[PDB]
Amino acid sequence: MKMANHPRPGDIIQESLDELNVSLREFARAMEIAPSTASRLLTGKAALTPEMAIKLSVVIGSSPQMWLNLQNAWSLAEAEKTVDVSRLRRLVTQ
Repeated sequence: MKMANHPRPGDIIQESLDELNVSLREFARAMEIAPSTASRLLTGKAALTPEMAIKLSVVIGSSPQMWLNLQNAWSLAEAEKTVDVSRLRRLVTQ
């Protein structure tokens, strides 16, 4: 999968923090999460979960689904490497 148009969830969050002039620990405090948890989220060492999507919607903005959409692109790219659809065919009315 070409990721050219699929930004890293963590990068988008960091980009937002840069525009707001907010530090990692201030972001962590605002999200009521530990600094370590915030770091993993920003660096991508931890996937953006539904729980995090809800918190991000409040603290940063946009909707929980928007944040999950960002993560789905990468989760889909990973799954693609392990899923075999080479023999699958679209079902038609029987």
